[PDB]
Amino acid sequence: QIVYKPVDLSKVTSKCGSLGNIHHKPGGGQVEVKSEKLDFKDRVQSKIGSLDNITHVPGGGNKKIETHKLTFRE
Amino acid sequence: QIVYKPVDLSKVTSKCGSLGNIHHKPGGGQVEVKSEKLDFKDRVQSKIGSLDNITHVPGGGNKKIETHKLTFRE
Amino acid sequence: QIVYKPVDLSKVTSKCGSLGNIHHKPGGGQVEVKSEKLDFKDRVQSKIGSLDNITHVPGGGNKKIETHKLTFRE
Amino acid sequence: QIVYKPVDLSKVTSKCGSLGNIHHKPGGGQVEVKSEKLDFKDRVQSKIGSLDNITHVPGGGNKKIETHKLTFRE
Amino acid sequence: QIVYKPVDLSKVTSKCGSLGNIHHKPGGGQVEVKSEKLDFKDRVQSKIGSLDNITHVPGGGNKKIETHKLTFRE
Amino acid sequence: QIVYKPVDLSKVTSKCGSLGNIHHKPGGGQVEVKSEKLDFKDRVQSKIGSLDNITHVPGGGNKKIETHKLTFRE
Repeated sequence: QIVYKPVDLSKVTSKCGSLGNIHHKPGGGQVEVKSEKLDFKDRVQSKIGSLDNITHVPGGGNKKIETHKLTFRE
Repeated sequence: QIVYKPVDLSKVTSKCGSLGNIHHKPGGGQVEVKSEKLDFKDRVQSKIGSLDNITHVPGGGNKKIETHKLTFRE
Repeated sequence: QIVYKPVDLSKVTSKCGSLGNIHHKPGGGQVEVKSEKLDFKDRVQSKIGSLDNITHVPGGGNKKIETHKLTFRE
Repeated sequence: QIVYKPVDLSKVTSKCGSLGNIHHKPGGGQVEVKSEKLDFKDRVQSKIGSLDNITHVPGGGNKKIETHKLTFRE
Repeated sequence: QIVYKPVDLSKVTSKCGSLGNIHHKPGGGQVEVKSEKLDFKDRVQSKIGSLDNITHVPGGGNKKIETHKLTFRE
Repeated sequence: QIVYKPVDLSKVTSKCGSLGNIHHKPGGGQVEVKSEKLDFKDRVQSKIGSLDNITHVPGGGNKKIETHKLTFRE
């Protein structure tokens, strides 16, 4: 006889009274990338020559990440 | 006999009273990328030569990610 | 006997009282990408030479992602 | 007797065998000017809040600036 | 008797065999000017809040600036 | 008797075999100017809050600046 029975009552929470004056003012920039040959093979994630500006202001940014297994000889 | 019964009553939650004055003002930029040959093979994610501006302001940005398995060889 | 019966009553939720004054003002930009030959094969995602502006302001951006398996000799 | 007789045989000259490969690539920009009240009076030259790009490529840009007076009790 | 007779036989000159490969690539930028009340009066030259890019490539940029007076009380 | 008779045989010159590979690549920047009240009066030259890029490549940049006077009280 085999049993898998985790029991979860968990809480992942936030309370913000007001999320206010966020100012993002990037002053430009210069990016130069040089290469000859690019090979990418199998599951590569690649980012070349970028001038990216991100403002990310979630009213709550909460992550719950879980993984569960019951495995017989994987 | 085999049993799989994870039990979940969990909460991933937010409360924001007001989400307000987000200003995003990128000042331009310059990007120059050089190459000759690109090969990409199998599951590649690729980003070359970019000037991307993102504003992301969700009233709640909460993420729950789960994975469950009951496996006899994989 | 084999049984798979995970039980989920879980909540992924938000409340934002007001979602307000988002200002996005990109100041232009310059992007120059050079290459000669591109090969892309099997499940590739590619983004080459871009000047992209995204405003994303969901009143709730909550994400729940699940995967389940009951697997016999994959 | 009064005699004003200046003599000019002078030369202001150039040769360029060729005037060639000139690249101007401004990467954008952001300008913000704030004020309430403007009182420009008498012979004012003014520029406010500008993002100007000039390419100026004269095959000869030679300047002679000259000025003569014969003046009795100005 | 008064005799004003300056004599000019002078030269202001150039030779360039070629005037070639010139790149101007400004990477953007951010300018913020704040004020309340501006009172420019009498012969003012003014520039406020500028992001200006100039390329100036004359095949000859030779300047002669001259000035003559014969004055009996200014 | 008065005799004003300067004589000028002068030369201001240049020779360049070629005027070649010139790169100007400003990497952006940030300028913030704050003030309340501005009172420019009489012959002012003024610059406030500037992010200016100049490339200046004259095939010859030669200046002659001259001044002649015969004056009975200026």
